[PDB]
Formats: sequence, structure tokens, C-alpha cells
Amino acid sequence: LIGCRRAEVARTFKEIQSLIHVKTKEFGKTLNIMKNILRGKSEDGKIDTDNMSGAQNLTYIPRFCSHLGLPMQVTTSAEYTAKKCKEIKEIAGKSPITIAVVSIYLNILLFQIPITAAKVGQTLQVTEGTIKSGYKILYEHRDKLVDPQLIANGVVSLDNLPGV
Amino acid sequence: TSGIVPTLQNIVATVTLGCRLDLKTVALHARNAEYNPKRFAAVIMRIREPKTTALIFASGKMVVTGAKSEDDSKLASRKYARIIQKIGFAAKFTDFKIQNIVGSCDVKFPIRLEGLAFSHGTFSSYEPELFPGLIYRMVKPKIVLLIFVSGKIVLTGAKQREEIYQAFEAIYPVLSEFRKM
Amino acid sequence: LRRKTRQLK
Amino acid sequence: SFNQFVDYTLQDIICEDSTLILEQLAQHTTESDNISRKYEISFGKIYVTKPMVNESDGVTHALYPQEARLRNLTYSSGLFVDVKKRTYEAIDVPGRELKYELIAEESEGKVFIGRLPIMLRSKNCYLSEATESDLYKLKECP
Amino acid sequence: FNMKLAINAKTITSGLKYALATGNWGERAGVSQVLNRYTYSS
Amino acid sequence: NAEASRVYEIIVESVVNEVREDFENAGIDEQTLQDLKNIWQKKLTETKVTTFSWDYLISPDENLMLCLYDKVTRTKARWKCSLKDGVVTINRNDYTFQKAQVEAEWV
Amino acid sequence: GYYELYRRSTIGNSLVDALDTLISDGRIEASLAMRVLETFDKVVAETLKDNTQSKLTVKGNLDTYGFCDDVWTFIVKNCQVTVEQSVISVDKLRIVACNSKKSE
Amino acid sequence: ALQANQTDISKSHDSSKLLWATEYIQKKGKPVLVNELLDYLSMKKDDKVIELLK
Amino acid sequence: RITTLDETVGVTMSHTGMSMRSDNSNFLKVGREKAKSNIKSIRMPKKEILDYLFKLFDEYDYWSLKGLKERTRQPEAHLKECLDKVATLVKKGPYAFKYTLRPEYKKL
Repeated sequence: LIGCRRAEVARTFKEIQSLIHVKTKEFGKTLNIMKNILRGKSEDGKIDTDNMSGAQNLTYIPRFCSHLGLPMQVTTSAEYTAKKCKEIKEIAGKSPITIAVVSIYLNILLFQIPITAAKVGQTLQVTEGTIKSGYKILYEHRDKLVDPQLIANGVVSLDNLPGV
Repeated sequence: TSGIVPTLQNIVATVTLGCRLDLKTVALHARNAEYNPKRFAAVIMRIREPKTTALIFASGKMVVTGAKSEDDSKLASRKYARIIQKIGFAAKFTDFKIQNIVGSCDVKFPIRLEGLAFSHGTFSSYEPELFPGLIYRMVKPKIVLLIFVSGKIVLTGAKQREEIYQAFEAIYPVLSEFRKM
Repeated sequence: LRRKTRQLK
Repeated sequence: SFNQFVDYTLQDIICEDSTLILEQLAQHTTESDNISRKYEISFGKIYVTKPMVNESDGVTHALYPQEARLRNLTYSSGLFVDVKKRTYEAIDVPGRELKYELIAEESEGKVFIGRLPIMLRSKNCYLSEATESDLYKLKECP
Repeated sequence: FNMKLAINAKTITSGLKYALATGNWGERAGVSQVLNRYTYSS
Repeated sequence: NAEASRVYEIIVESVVNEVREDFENAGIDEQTLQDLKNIWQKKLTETKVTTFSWDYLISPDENLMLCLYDKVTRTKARWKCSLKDGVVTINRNDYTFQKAQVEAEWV
Repeated sequence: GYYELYRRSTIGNSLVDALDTLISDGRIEASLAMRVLETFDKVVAETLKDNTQSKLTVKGNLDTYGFCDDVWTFIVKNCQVTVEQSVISVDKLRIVACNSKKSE
Repeated sequence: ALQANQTDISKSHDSSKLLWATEYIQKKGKPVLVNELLDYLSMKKDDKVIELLK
Repeated sequence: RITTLDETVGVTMSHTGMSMRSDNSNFLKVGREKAKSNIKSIRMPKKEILDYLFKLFDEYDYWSLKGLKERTRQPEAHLKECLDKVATLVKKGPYAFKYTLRPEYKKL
């Protein structure tokens, strides 16, 4: 996990857990210990940048979109939505995985790709209820979650996003 | 400066009696006792007036928890010892030390966790896909703070009521520096 | 006692 | 020769040692443990994708020969096989041949088994279905 | 049992790449050469 | 309760039918079964429970439930018990249940 | 093995009175009476496990709980008991429950 | 509870009674008469275990 | 002929490597089979177990350690104390690694 993060190609805890069979508690405690060790030998003996921070959600979006087979235009829109999604306090505390998945789902229905949430959550191993629950929060601020140029050109209109 | 004092929520105090107990006897003759040796090696007992729980071990050691005040824990521990006395066992109130105090509060404004995790990297650990709260390990006093986006702070690790106040007064400035919007 | 694991072809 | 190999030989090779059987015998230590297990992994059909490349961040996209030459990438496709995982169990009564029975666990998915370099202008390459104009668009020489 | 670890795709990928990058047909020499592009007839 | 009566008849019928073998092992006569059955029945109807065919320490008339517990848990003041295959007596009235749920708040 | 708790119920108490009354009469052996009770546990356990489908729920306030030797003990005060229909108001209901998983 | 905790000396096998008797004998500074043994185990008459000890 | 996959290459590769999906297979989950079962046991009084071992030893004149712990179902720690107090183990003999009752009480 540290090695992936240092290379700017960071992965998620679940993705690494798919190969190495270790439950979450031991994983977290070991990671905290090793980070302290690296920091300790960075001062006495660099190590981290803006990347070392846990969330760094923008890095996950390109791979998650690839798993769904979306075009690059949707991926860029998802990155913009996820980047601006941190201004909302009702969602900012959520896990970076959900922040990226809900942003991807918002754009999937914005460009009208026929992929249902039942498969988006099944592909990225995220509960469908969580996806739709988060989508509701990412509906009161849609004007701030869509790139101005895309709406200006005419590629996407905000009336294609269903409203509850 | 802050004007807000954190409120204590739990006090884990340990007491000794200097005598060996028979846990089965305590479980059968105590009002609210739950002795299951297969899982744990103590009889779990509760009382209602201070609302505290006690883990009474076979070596005469007691672990009272749940009290909201330093003195309330003493009253709870004393009553637990008295209950053991009324059973017949040789039980005397003895060394009472508070081993942990937990306090909670709220600064009343959102906090950018990504900031503390970056500016303060030698103390703070922020892994938000495991726990939604940042973990700040203050070095003096040695107390652990759980900082959340909603602006709620949890203080745990203090052994007296002074350290928990001292920690918060030392963490308010760095928390205010990272106020979102 | 056997090797408790063997391959049949 | 390459078309024959990809079309027919790949399937034949995997259908030679497809079956792997691991037998866990009785191991008589107590009469509550007298069952003998048999785990079997079998390989089915093999599938091949179009040429593709996976980047460092984990995104996979179609690769064309022009980009591979410039980016020092290998022009290759992926290989997938259907794998069936069966488990039988039988009661090992002493001094008798066993009657292995399927114990209601027959899992049956595609497994990635590596990447196969693709010869250009072959059935599995992107340029076999390309016209002269298409080759010019792809920066390939007719 | 993790099927993702039981089958190492790197085995097929490296063996074919190494044998084709070099001429070493194993794990015969000169089986693969850098194609001449000096002229069309070449 | 008709169900309570029906089960009670089943229980007593099983006991008298099953105990015959051990009685012959002890060499006691057949009539003792009838006396045992008779006295037992008269006691049941005498109880008049249901209709029939015939401080910090621990220190009929008391309501009592005797059963089995499948799993019991609590959440900080709230106890939830999943009971099964029990018999209860309330206000001189008896009931039988295959399953039961207890939801009490420990004040 | 089967639990002996049912002897505290109405049917068990009546059986004890009957057998002991016969014991006083001298017409039954004491050990034979024990044999009756051991088989009594079997039949009561079997019939209750197989020949009932009613479900009842009780809601109230715990005045005292306790656990020891795989036997829970609750005392629910001011509780409402519903069977399958009609609610029953109870001032003090004492519950004794043994483990569902029979201890061999 | 302690009184009921004490177990009748009529153990499953005679060997166990001898084992406890030997253990009790060794924990004495000086030799103990038969009377002390008879006080330990509720067997006043000539018991086989007593012979087995000899 | 071999079958060529016409799906998007990224979609076909979503099952491979470090994937967000978790395996739902129950095949060869040997670790799960025996790791699931686990229960602790409290040391019972010596006065009762000591007698229990003698009836057991009367049954068979040679008891293995694994079999003994299974029958007693007690921790090996306490169980060792009583076993050494009553029985002895012959390691170099043909019946190696097997406890047998001491001759003092066996010869009776």
C-alpha cells in the first residue's frame, strides 16, 4: 500500500485485501506503525507528499471508470464532480471510495449510459443503497457538480438527471 | 479562549480488595450478575443509581467503568465492595486509581481533516476508508484525540480531569486554523 | 500414515 | 502459421493436462474423521481478447501498433480460460475401495492466464479488418 | 484458496516476452531478430 | 387455552405409556398405573389452571415462565431475548409457545 | 441429557405431589419415582419441541437479570403479554430459560 | 457452599484415595500416626487402600 | 475456432489482479472449515479429574496425548500436571510418545 502510494498509482484497502488475506484491524495498525517508522527515519535518517493522505480520491476514478468501460469524457467529468464534491459537508466525511463511486454514477446517468446502479455497485463492490443514498445528497448541488463547459456546449443538460 | 469545556463521558477505575473471591457464589447471590467463564474470566455486575458496570475477577480485583464523575466512580466502587461484603466474602475498599477518562465536545464548526493530516503528520493519522475520524496523538499531555469533519472532538487517555482540559486548550488553535469555508 | 495429499493423474 | 496456432493449437494445449486432482485420504485418527476428499480443477474453453495495454494506474484500453512502437509497449492480447472447481467426498470404510460422490460444490468464471503477443496483420490484430484509408488514419503504411 | 494467487499470469506473459525479446527459445538462439527496415526489399 | 389442554393431555399420556416398562422392571402391578394417572389428573383439575378433557441481593401465585433461550443480547439498556419451546403460567392461566420474544428496557 | 426446570411448572409440580403422595402411601419405590422424572423430562421436551406453533411476546421493564451455569433469569415488571390476540397485564413475571443447544 | 464443595472420600477408584494419602503424608514435617490418617479420610476400619500404602 | 471477446478490454479485465470485488467461492476453504470452531474450557477441580483419569486408565493401558485432551476436553496446561502426577511417558520405547499409568498403582 505504501509502495503504490509513493508511485502516484495508489490502490484501496479492499483491492489489496483481495490478494493478501489480512483483516482490516491488523492492516490498519501495521500501516500506522510503518508510517511512523518511515517518518522516524526521515527525521533522524523524503517520505510523503500531498499523496500520502488517505483520501486522494481523484486517483481512484480513472480505474473505476475503466472497470465499467466508460468513455474518457465521462471519466473527466467524474473527476471534476469528485473534486468539487468536497465542498459539501454532508458528503465530505464519507469514504473516498463512495465519494468517487457516487460521482461516477452521477455522470453515468448524466451522459445517459445504460448501466444501472445494481451493476455499478456490484462491479466496484459497493452497496447499491449507499450509491443511491449518496446520489440524493449529490442532487441539491448539481449546478456546482457539473463542469461549466460541458453544460455550455450542450453535451449534457441537468434535466437528464432524475430527481426524487 | 475557547469558552467551551469538554464534558466527561466515561471513567475506567480499578479497585482491589486483597482477598480471593468465589465468582460462582457472587453470581448466584448478587442481584444483577452475569458470570460466563467460557468467554471471560470475571463476573459482570451492574448497579442503577450511578449506572456503572464492574468486572469482578477471582483475584479480588475490580474494574469499575461507566461513571460520569471522578467521585461517582468512588461511590459505585464502594457500593460494589459493600455488595461483596454483604455476601460474606472478606472485602475491604483499598487502592482506587482512575486508569482512563473519556471526554467529548464540539468546536461548533467543520474541520478540514485533510489539513491536520498534512500539516501535522507526525501526530495525526488520517485513513478515512477505515474510520471517518482523524486520530491525533498529542505528546504532552499524552492523550489521543479523535477529530471528525462535523467538528466533534473525543478526548481519551487522560488519567486526571486536568489533562483532558489541557489537551483541548492546546488543540483548539490548530483546529480553528483549518476551518472549512 | 500417508502424505495426506497426493495427485492422481 | 500464427493464425493456426491462435485458432486451434491454444485450445489443444490446454485440453491435455486440464485436470488437476488433489486427494485427501482418510487420515484415520478418529471415527469422527473418516471422510476422504477429492478436489479437482479443470480447464475448459480458452478465450482471447483484442490487443490491449494496462497503464500504471490500472486503466486498460485498446492498443494499436503505432502507439506500441512509440511507447515501448508490447503488442499483445489477453488469454482467458473457463475453470471448473469440483469437490467430491466419500466415506472411507476400512479396507475398501471408495465411491467418490459430488458433495454439491461445483463452482463455474473466466481466469486470466497471461498475455499473448500478437503478430501484425493477423486474425487477432486490429489491422486485418482495416482498409487502405483506415491504415492511413492509424498512421500505418499500406 | 485464492484463485487469483493459484494462477500466476506472469508466467505466460514473461516466458513469451523473454523468448521473443531475445532469441533464446527456452524457459536455441537467434530465433528472433530485429526486423531490417533499411529498405523495402530488405 | 385449548392448545395448552391438548399438550397437557399429550404429556400425561406419554408419561403413563412410557413408564410401564420400568414399572414391570420393578415388578409393580398394572393397577398402579391407573392410580398414578387418576391422582395426577385430579391434581391438574384441582389446580384449575385450564380446561381439561377429564435490594442488591437475591432473597400457584407467582407468574413464572420456563423455557429455552436461543439468543439474548442487550444494547446499553435494552434486552432482547429469543426464547423457544417453553411453557408459561400467568394469573393461574397456562400457555405454551413454540417461540417467544422478550423486549425489556433495563431502567 | 435434558433439563429438570419443567418440574417447577404446574404439570411438573402436580406430578411431584402425586408421586410423593404415593411414596407416603408406600406403593412406589423412591428410585422408581426418580426414573419417572428422568423420563418426564424427555417427554415434555419432545412434545413441546414438536407439537406447538403458538408465538407470544412480552414487553416490560427488567427489575433483575442474572446468568449462571447456562441459565438466564429475568424478572420483567409492568409488562404486557400478547399470545399469538389478547393482551395480559402482569405485575411481576419471572423468566427462567435454559440453553437452546442441549448440553449433550 | 464450601461444605457442599467438599467431596465424599468414596472416590471412583481406590488408587485416587492412595494418591491423596501419599500427598498428605509428604507434606508433614514428622511421621503421622494412623489416627491422623483416619482423621483425614473417613475410613476408620482396615481399608484396602491403607494396606496398599504399606 | 477459438472465441474472441468483443467486449471493452477494460471491462474484461475488471476481474483480474487487485480488484474491488471479493471472491464468493467456497472451494478449498480449508482454513474456514476448522478455524470457525473454537471454544474455551475452565479448569475443573483436581479431586474430580484425578478420579476420571483412573477410570480412563483402567479402560486402556496406553493413552496418547491428543486422545487424552480430547476425552478430558480440558486445557493441556493443567492436564499435564495430573498426567505427570499419575502416569509416565515412554519416549524411547516402541510405544513412543504415549503415556501409561505408573507401575505403583497399575500393579494392583
